Amino acid sequence: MEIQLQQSGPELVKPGASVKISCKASGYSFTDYIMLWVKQSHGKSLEWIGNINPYYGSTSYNLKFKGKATLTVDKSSSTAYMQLNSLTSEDSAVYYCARKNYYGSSLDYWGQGTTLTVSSAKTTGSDVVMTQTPFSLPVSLGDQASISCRSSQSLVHSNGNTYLHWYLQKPGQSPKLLIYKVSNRFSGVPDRFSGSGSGTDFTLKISRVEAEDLGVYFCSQSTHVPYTFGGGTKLEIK
Ligand SMILES: CO[C@H]1O[C@H](CO)[C@@H](O)[C@H](O)[C@@H]1O
Ligand SMILES: [Mg+2]
Ligand SMILES: [Mg+2]
Ligand SMILES: [Mg+2]
Ligand SMILES: [Mg+2]
Repeated sequence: MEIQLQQSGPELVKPGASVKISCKASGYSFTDYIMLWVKQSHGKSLEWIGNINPYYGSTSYNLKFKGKATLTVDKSSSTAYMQLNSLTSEDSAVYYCARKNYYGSSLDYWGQGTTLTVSSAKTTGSDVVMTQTPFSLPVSLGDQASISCRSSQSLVHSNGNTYLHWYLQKPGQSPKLLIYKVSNRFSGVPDRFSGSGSGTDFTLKISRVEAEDLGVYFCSQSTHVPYTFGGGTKLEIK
């Protein structure tokens, strides 16, 4: 128990059917942290589905998923749920659940993810934009990487803090928090990583790229609602 979010297993369902993915929490006070859900279609970026306050059962969705996904919580068990209705081939993705803290309003803990396959086969406006540049970054190891992230609006908050974070997602893995609030390294994150920038400009730099660092980097803003993610920047070797 060190903060674990264990989601239910793979799903193969029939179109028009419903599924109900689960996220069992442990290692922390379930009721003291907001649970947020994310959708990631193959090769696509992260889509905020919506979040729930396990404490009240209060929710807020991404206009896009409202009426489609239903978030619930079972306090007596520290398990949060997301139900999907009228399933479509388009809902075939990998869904994640993640805890969002308050001090940095970043997603510090993610579940392993739940792959959903919708099929009849029986075996397998005003939202803030985040633009990541470049799309892909080929390097030779020991090389220095420098990724940039730009938002359509300033990300400074009334409190004087800027909620821009960097997540890293290694192949087949769940994304993970690297840097929160522009330049703070998350726990266990090496010093070769270092964020910077202000208002609308932000850059992630990796002085020395290493095999453990390859994967896709996502910046995300949360000083505005909804929460948005950059398209992602893939770091791979030549
Ligand atoms: C939910 O509490 C958070 O509200 C907004 C996001 O909605 C954040 O930017 C702010 O810093 C607070 O930590
Ligand atoms: Mg709503
Ligand atoms: Mg509202
Ligand atoms: Mg503060
Ligand atoms: Mg204030």
